[PDB]
Amino acid sequence: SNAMNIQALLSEKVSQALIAAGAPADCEPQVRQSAKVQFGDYQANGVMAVAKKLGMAPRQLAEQVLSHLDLNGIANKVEIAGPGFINIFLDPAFLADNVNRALQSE
Repeated sequence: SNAMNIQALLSEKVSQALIAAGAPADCEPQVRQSAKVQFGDYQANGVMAVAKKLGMAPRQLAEQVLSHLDLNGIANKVEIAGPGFINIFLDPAFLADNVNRALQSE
């Protein structure tokens, strides 16, 4: 009944989906708090570097990562923007629960 670190969780999961799509095991998803509210809560910005190393189009890779990424229960919406940014909008019930877990015992 212990809370997660959301950014670290998203990083782990984007990292795995990148690896399933062909990324090196030590690839960096570059998950950061979204730059603007219209880009969700977090963005994964590391697809373009991976795509280049792998010699492929970054939007093509991004779509591949999404086919491996399962954020049901966690994100209400996962969108691809520009040259393969991944924009993640959290489930409000997930956030509220995670925060209730963190403060449980308060």
